[PDB]
Parts: sequence; structure tokens; C-alpha cells
Amino acid sequence: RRSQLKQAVAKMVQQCCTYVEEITDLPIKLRLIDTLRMVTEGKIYVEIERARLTKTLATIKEQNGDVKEAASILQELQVETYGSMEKKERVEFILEQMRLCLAVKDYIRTQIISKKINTKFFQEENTEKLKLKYYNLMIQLDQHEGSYLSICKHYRAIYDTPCIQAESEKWQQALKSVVLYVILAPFDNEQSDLVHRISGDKKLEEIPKYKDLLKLFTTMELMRWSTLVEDYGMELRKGSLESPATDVFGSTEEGEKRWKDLKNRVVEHNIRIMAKYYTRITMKRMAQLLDLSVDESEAFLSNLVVNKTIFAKVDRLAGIINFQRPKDPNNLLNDWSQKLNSLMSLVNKTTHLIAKEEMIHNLQ
Amino acid sequence: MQSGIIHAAEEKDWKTAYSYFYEAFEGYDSIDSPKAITSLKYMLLCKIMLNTPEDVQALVSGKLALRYAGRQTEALKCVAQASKNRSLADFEKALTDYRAELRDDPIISTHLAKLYDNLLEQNLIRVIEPFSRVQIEHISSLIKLSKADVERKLSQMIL
Amino acid sequence: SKMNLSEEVDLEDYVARPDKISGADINSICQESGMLAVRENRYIVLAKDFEKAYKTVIKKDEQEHEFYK
Repeated sequence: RRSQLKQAVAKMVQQCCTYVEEITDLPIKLRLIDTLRMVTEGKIYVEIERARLTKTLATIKEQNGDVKEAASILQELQVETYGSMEKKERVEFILEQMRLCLAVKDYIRTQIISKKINTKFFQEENTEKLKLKYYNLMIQLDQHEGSYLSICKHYRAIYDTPCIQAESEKWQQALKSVVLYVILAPFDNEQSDLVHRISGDKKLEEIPKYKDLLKLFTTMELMRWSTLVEDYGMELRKGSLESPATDVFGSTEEGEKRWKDLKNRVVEHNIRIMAKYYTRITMKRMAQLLDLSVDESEAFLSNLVVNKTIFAKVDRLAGIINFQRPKDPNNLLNDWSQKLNSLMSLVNKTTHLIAKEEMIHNLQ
Repeated sequence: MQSGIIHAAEEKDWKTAYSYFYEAFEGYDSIDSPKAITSLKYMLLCKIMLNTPEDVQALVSGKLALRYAGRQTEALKCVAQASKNRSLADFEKALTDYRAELRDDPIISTHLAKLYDNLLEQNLIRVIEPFSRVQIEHISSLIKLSKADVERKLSQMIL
Repeated sequence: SKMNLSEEVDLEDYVARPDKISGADINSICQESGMLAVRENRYIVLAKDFEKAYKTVIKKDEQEHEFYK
């Protein structure tokens, strides 16, 4: 077994490579089937799966795409996730069938097998294109469900090797899609610091419109939507970074759904801010500030309050919403004691200032 | 199977009946599909009755269930969807969709009423929870039902 | 359940035999067949492995002196 089969089978496989480019499918299928019987033996490990990959390609191309032939490759990946004594080629191996699974439309199996090389990062140290291929797939995967934060993690991971940002012509949308997708996410601490981190960047200045969007979504009171769409709905087709913008506009279902999501985001921002400031508020003032019917306001805040997101207790009979009115008979003098402590400390601190300042004038 | 059926007949327990049904499925395991399918349907409905719909969704997700394919599992899964969404319209819709089997088993008709009442109470608590004092007409419209029965249910609940 | 154990191996051929082995011999049977497969550098266990392993573990000659019967 000192190459006594490796040399034989390798020679036969290179023969197969020479014939297959000229031979017809009828004989080449028989040749591959015959050569596959020594795959099960192990001991060779490599050189058995390459025949399998070539077979898969052949049986896809003869039909120019098939799903069963995709199923012909699912089994052995984890089998030879450890067969080959090499890092890169197995990574390529076990990510290539991912696109086959996508063509078959099997998200669950795809994401199950995707867990394999998450920790085997830094696979790009000599081939950035492979890392780019890896990241180009999850953007497609999560684009199906509603997760709108992991895709930002991916795009912020396209902040890699400066073979990415030394090509501004696409680098523009590379750093534009991240700031557009961060906004879609619902408010949370992770988003709260993600908007902060993505902001405060020097070269981010190079685009004023998206800088303005981030600035608007970081501050307090927001807009009535109408004015914002009139002031930003047209920049989504001019320039050299509108391809993700096209993705937000082009596809009818995708564009419609994402309009709906931005709408919900802004009205939710209005709700949080006014609850932060106001205490008690009428029906009609709410309906007037949200530019929508009273019934829609109620229906919209209903799933908010049942989600344990906003602490509100609407009383329909007189229509007085009552944010932030829990009340307690033991908290009161907790607050009282706190104020007392602060006052004592402050009176303490004033005297040190008094003394050191009188020192520089009346020593003599 | 017969022991589980008798056990659930007089409505004393569900954990033990589910246990019996699972081990009976292991009895029909890999040797008789025609009875395995009805075993799975009994398993799923019993697990629903314990107010554990996510348990059903995870359980039918298992590879053994993946092997035992079928179409009744769609009915049970949609019923679980309705239960974890807390909707009476959803459950009524699922009943209309798969009336061919749901109102076909003699045993199901007995427990349908109780599961309906439990779902009704859960849906009502969700609809009326988000706020305080309210006119009864709005909640009556929201639940899509007449008046008198609604406040009678409210009285029985508060009592 | 832990071994790849091929696909075509049959177990009913071994449970039906009579030999009243203990419970700590089943483990040694499976372990020995696995090692037998490892020896020849094949990483999937086949039926011949089980056969030779079973014969290796049991070792009962005849003890069935016949003319008494």
C-alpha cells in the first residue's frame, strides 16, 4: 500500500480527465461508476472525492442544473471535513455545495452545514475571493427571513483586506449598504452602540446624504415622513452607489416590504420619544402627530404594549394615554432619601473650593 | 394503543397517555407504517392538549418523524400555529381546511369543546390585556362575537 | 449507534444465536470488530469483521459428548 493503489488510481483518474473532455457521457458514466468502488475503502481519502465532484458537475451540466445531483454531494462533506490534510481546498469543497442547497431552496440544511467553518476564519490570507464568496452567501440566506442585524455584521466584515476599500467605485456602496441596513433594525442596546460605532468615521464624510440620515436617526424628535421621503426619496437612483439602493427599490416585493419596514421604524421612533418626554396625552394629539387615523394608532401600539416594549395604559373612555405612571407608596421616600444624600455631598464639596480659592487671595 | 385510549377516555391524565402512545409507536417502529401514522397523529394531538405547541413543532422536526412523512402532520402543525398565536379565527380556519380528518376521529369530537374553551380564554386575555377600562362593544367587535355571552364569560373568569 | 458500521450488516443473525453471554461481552464484541477494521486501514466496518470478532470472543469448543444422547 506504499502508493500501490494511489499511483494506479491517480493515473486512471488523469486518464479519465483526458477522455472526459472528448468522450461521451455513456462511457464516462460507466468509467466513473467503476472507479468509484474503491472509494469506500478509505486509506486513500483524497482522490476519491474529486471524482465525485467532477461527477456532480457533469450530471448538473447535462441537465444544466438539477436538485437530486445536489443531493448526491451532501453526504460526504463532513466525512471529509477531516479526510484531507489541507485547509483551503476542503473549505472550498464544503462551501461549494452551499450554493447547490440554495438552488434546491433548503435554508435549514444550509444554515446547519454553514456552522462548520464559522470558526475556521482567516481562510482568506491568500485568497480574498474565497472569503468574499463565503460572505456573499449569508446575505442571500438572511435576506429570506427578517433578520436585519446580522447582514450589517457581514457588510462590516467586508471591511477586510484593503483590496476592498482601494476600489472606491464599489467601496462606496460597500460602506453605504451597512449604514442603510443598520437603520432597519429595531431599537436595542446592540443597535444603540452600533449606530454610534458606525458613525464617527473620517471617510464617512465623503457622502453627505447618508451621513444626514444617520444624524437624523441619532437625535430626538423626528419627522412626519412626508418631508423625509420628499428630501431623500430621489437620491436612491443617482450617483455610483445606488445598487443596494436599487435592491431597496427595484424588486417589487422587496421594495414594498422595505418601505413598510422603514415606515414602521419612524412611527416607532416617534412613539418612544414622546413617551420619553410627555406624561399624559390625549387621543387626538397622538393621531395628529402621527398623521394617521386613531384606529391605526391604537392597533399599532397594541402589539407594542403586548410585546413588553412600551409601558402605557390607554383608557378609552376619555382617551387619556398615561405613560410612565406606575406609582408606589414605598418608592416616594426612597427618592426623598436620595435627594438628601446628594445635598449633603454637595454642601461638603463647596467648602473645599471655598478654602482653596481663599488661599490665593488672603494669605497675606 | 388501547391502554392510552382508555387512559385518555375519562380525561384523567395526558403525560402518561402520551408516554404510552410513544412507546406504542416504538411498537409500530420500522415494522408497520399504517399504524405508525395514526400513532404520530395521536402523539401530536396529545402534546397539543398539554399546552405545548412548540414541543410539537420541535418533535415532528425530528429525523424519525422526517422519515414518516404525511399530510395529517400539516393539519396538526397548523393547529399548533393557531394555538401559539392565540386566535379563534385561526383555529376555525384550520378546522374548515382539514375537516376531513379532524372531525372524523370519534375521539377528537369529545375533546374539541374543551380545547376550544381554553383557546377562547387565552385569546380573550390577550385582546383585553393591553389597557384598562373600556366599553364592551369594542371588545365584542374585536373578538368577533355577540355581546351577552362575552360578559358572561368575563363574569365567570373574574369569579 | 457510535460506529459507522457500514450499511448492510445484519444483527438479527447474532441475537438469535444461543450462548448466554454476559452483558460485558457485547461491548467487547463491538470493540474488537472495530479494531479489526482499523488494522487494515479501512475506516468502515463490514460483516466479516463481526464474524471474526464473534468467534474470537466466545470460544466454546463443543462440550457436547454425543453418545450419551
